[PDB]
This record gives sequence, structure tokens and C-alpha cells, in this order.
Amino acid sequence: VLYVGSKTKEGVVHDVTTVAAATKEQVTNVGGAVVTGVTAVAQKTVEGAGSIAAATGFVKKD
Amino acid sequence: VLYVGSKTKEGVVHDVTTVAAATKEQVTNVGGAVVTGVTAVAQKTVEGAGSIAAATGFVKKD
Amino acid sequence: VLYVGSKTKEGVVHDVTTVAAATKEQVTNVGGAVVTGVTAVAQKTVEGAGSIAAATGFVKKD
Amino acid sequence: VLYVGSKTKEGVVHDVTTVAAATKEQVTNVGGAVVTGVTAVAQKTVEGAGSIAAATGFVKKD
Amino acid sequence: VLYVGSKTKEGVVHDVTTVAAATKEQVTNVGGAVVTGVTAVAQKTVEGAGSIAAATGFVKKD
Amino acid sequence: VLYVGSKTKEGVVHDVTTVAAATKEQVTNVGGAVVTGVTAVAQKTVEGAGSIAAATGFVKKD
Repeated sequence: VLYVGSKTKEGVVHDVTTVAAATKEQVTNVGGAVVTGVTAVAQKTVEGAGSIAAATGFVKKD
Repeated sequence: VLYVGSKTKEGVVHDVTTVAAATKEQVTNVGGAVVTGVTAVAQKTVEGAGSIAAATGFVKKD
Repeated sequence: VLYVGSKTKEGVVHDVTTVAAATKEQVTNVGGAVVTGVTAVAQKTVEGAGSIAAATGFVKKD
Repeated sequence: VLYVGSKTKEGVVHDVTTVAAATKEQVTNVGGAVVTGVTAVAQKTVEGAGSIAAATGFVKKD
Repeated sequence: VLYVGSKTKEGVVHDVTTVAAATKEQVTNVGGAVVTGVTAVAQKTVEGAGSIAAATGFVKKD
Repeated sequence: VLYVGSKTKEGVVHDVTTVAAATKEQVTNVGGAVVTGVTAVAQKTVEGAGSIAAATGFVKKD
């Protein structure tokens, strides 16, 4: 292996923009999850049994 | 293997734009999940039994 | 292995922008989670059984 | 005017590649010009009388 | 005018690659110019009479 | 005018790579110019009469 003048990108997020304006919002939540905003996860490795990687608004009522 | 002047991208998200405006919103949630916003997951590897990678608004009522 | 004049990026988030304006918001939460803001996770490795890496608004009612 | 999450490119050159190999070359030059290599000019504005912008192998024997 | 999360590029050169190999070369030059290598010019503005912007191997025998 | 989370690039050169190998070269020069190597000019403004901006291997035998 050998890289010359190169570039690598494994697991990236970029140039995420968000322009809200004049935003009203009501959220009545009970017990569950509410997610009303920008999100971004950047991981290289996740291993192992039962793994729950990069959840969002997760509810596990086992 | 050898890369010269190259570029790699494994598992990426980019140039995500979002222009809301004059947005009213009501959300009455009970028990379950609600997801009302931009999202982006960037992973390279996920392994193992039972794995639940990059969920969103997940509800596991086992 | 050998890199010359190169660049690597494993598990990164960048150039995350967020322009709110004139934002009203009410959130009545009981028991569950509410996430109403920008987020970003940057990890290289996560291992092991049962692992729950990079949750958000997680609720585990086991 | 207003740009959101945009990109502009005025007068650009990019991704110029060149793979020579086992190249012999003789060049006997007298008085004139010889150009035997990759070239690229990037300008936004050039004005004025008599202007000679981005010449290559130019010979002006006025 | 107003840019949000944007990008501009006026007069740029990039990602110029050059891979020579096993290259013999003889150049016998007298009086004139010889240019046997990668080149790149990046300007935004050039004004005025008689201007000679970004020449290469130029010979002005006025 | 106003930029938010933005990026500008006026007159730039970047990511210039050059991989020579096993290169023999003879250059017998008399009076004129010889240019056998990578080059890059980065200017924002050049003004005025008679201007000669970013020459290379120039020979002015007026």
C-alpha cells in the first residue's frame, strides 16, 4: 500500500446546512421520543452482538 | 495497491441542505417516536448478530 | 504502507451550519426524551457486546 | 442576490491528469518557443487595449 | 447580496497531477524559450493597456 | 453583504502533485530561458500599463 498526494474519507458527514425561519412549534410528548433537529453521526467501526449504533428517537420497551 | 493523486469516499453524506420557512407544527406523541428533522448517518463497518445500525424513530416493544 | 503529502479522515463531521431565526418553541415532556438541537458524533472504534454507541433521545424502559 | 448552500466556479481548471511513461524526447530549438508540458491558466478578469492574456509558446517578432 | 453555507471559486486551478516515469530528455536551446513542465496560473484581475498576463515560453523580439 | 458559514477562494492553486521517476535530463541553454519544473502563481490583483504579470520562461529582447 502507498498513497501519494491523496485523500481518504471513511465515515464522514459534511456541508450540512439548515435555514429555519419564522418557525413556531409545539411538542407535547409523553413516554416516547421526539427529535426535531439536525443530526449527524460519524463512526468508523461498530462491532459486537446486540449492538445498537447511531439510534435516534429510539424507544426500547422490552 | 497504490493510489496516486486520488480520492476515496466510503460511507459519506454531504451537501445536505434544508430551507424551512414560516413553519407551524404541533406534535402530540405518546409512547412512540416522532422524527421531524434532517438526519444523516455515516458508518464504515457494523458487524455482529442482532445488530441494529442507524435506526430512526425506532420502537422495539418486544 | 506509506503516505506522501496525503490526508486521511476516519469518522469526522464538519461544516455543520445552523441558522435559526424568530423561533418560538414549547416542549412539554414527561418521561421520554426530546432533542431539538444540532448534534454530531465522531468515533473511530466501538466494540463489545450490548454496546449502544451514539444514541440520541434514547429511552430504554427494560 | 442571495445563494443558499450553493457553489460557484468562475474560471477554473481541475482534475488535470498526465501519465507519461518511457518517454524519450529531443528538442533542438533556435529563436522560437517550444512547449512540451501540461499547462493550465485560471483568470477571472483581463481588460485593456493590446492585452495578451494567457499566451503559450508565443513569439512576437514585431 | 448574502451567501449562506456557500462556496465560491474565482480563478482557481486544482487537482493537477503529473506522473512521469523513465523519462529521458535533451533540450538544446538558443535564444528562444523552452517549457517542459507543469504550469498553472491563478489570477483574479489584470487590467491596463499593453498588459501581458500569464505568458509562458514568451519571446518578444520587438 | 454577509456570508454565514461560507468559504471563498479568489486566485488559488492547490493539490498540485508531481511524481517523477528515473528521470535523466540534459539541457544546453544559451541566451534563452528553460523551465523544466512545476510552477504555480497566485495573485488577486495586477494593474497598470505595460504590466507583465506571471511570466515564465520569458525573454524580452526589445
